[PDB]
Amino acid sequence: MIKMVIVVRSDIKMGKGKIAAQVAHAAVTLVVSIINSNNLRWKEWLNEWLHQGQPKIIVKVNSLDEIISRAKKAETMNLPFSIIEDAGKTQLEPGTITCLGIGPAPENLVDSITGDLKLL
Amino acid sequence: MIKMVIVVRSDIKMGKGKIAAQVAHAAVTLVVSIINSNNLRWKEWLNEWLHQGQPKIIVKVNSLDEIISRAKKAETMNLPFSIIEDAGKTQLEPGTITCLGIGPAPENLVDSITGDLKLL
Repeated sequence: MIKMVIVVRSDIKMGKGKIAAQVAHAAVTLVVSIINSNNLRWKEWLNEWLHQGQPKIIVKVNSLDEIISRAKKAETMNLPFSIIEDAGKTQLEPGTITCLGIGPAPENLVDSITGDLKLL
Repeated sequence: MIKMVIVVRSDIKMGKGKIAAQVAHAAVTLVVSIINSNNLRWKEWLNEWLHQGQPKIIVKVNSLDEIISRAKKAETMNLPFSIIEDAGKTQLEPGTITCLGIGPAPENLVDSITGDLKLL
């Protein structure tokens, strides 16, 4: 199964409405970046993901370093990823990294990155 | 200003992660549907929306009837819209309507449909 995983930071303050917007931001940025790419593998995974109902896994981490660690993992393995920063319209200061999107891609491939995280 | 609004049902039990997943589902479905359409106006709005930072307004309604009412208004106004239903992997029964996505579209068109709703 092909899946998309979004890693959300738990150490910053975000209401459920805020969290939903950030996760949606991560997902849209990933999809658009893939469509605008010339990476055939990524496009194949995206098409399958859509056919499978857009399965998503929303997990969390309690530090910025844990997000950077996983983004580097995704990058090294040539997987699609998106680092989302706040637009600073509310509490949070603009530029604050809120979450990381990865995929869509084979879930076992993605698990070699986020298989140890707790669900949000 | 172009905006996307996602109307979430508050009368059904959904936790933080569930809500985030449903909202991301509405957002991605909207974007993909616009990219694959033959609607130039919609595509222009989508492009402007991305350039503007993908602003999203997440509001709530307390009944399914309200969701259908707003979907009807979106449809009559020829705006992109998406009715999202649960995959039934958790508490909720599959097929349960969880939220409605509208847009991206000019702020005034979107607000004429959801401007009276409370933020989630």
